[PDB]
Amino acid sequence: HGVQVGQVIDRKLTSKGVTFTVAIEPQHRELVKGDSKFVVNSRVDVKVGLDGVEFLGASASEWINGGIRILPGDKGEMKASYPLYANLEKALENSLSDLPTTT
Amino acid sequence: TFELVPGDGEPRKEFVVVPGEKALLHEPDVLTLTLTAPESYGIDAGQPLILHGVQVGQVIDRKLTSKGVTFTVAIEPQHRELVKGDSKFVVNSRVDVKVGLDG
Repeated sequence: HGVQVGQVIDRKLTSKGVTFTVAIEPQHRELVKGDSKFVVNSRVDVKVGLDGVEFLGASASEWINGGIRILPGDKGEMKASYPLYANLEKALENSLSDLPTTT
Repeated sequence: TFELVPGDGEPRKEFVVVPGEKALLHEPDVLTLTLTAPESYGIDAGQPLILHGVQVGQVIDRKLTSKGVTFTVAIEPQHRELVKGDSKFVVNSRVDVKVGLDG
C-alpha cells in the first residue's frame, strides 16, 4: 500500500532460476495474510494508444526505489514458497507462464 | 543547535525538548487533522500542504493500518482562519498526462 514493510535479504542463482529470500518486520507481520501475491516493481511499462495510454510497473519514486509490491489477501496459512509474477496482468490472471494454456 | 522560543506565563526551570519534526505540532495554536486514504500515493512525513500555491502546512506523520493509510497533518495558525472546514484534500504527489487529438 505504498509503505515499506520489508526488505529483500539475499538473492541466489540456481539451475532452475532465481530464489529471493526476503524478510517482513514484525510490526506488519499480522498484515501479511499469507494467501497473498508478490509483483515485480523494478521495471516500468508504458503503453500508448488512441484512447488508452497507461504507465504501469513503477512510478518515478517506485522506479528510484524498486523492489517488490505485495498484494495482500484475506485468509491463509502462510505457506513457505511463493511465486513471483512478471507484471500486473499476469498476477491478476494468475498465469505464471508466458504462453497461455490451450483450450 | 538549541533554539529558544519565548512565551508568557509563570516562570519555570524545567523543559521538555521536542525534535524539529514535531516543532509545528507543539505550537500554541495549530490545526491538527487526520485524513484516511486507501493508498499512500507516495506521500511521506515531510511533505507540505499547499493552498492556492502557497505552503500553509506540513504532513506530520503517516501510519499504516489494516483498513488503509492514515495521515496526521498540521496547519499553521496564521492560515487557520482560511481552512474553512467544509473543504477537500487532493493528492499532489503523482503526475497525470492525458493525450488526445484535441484534449
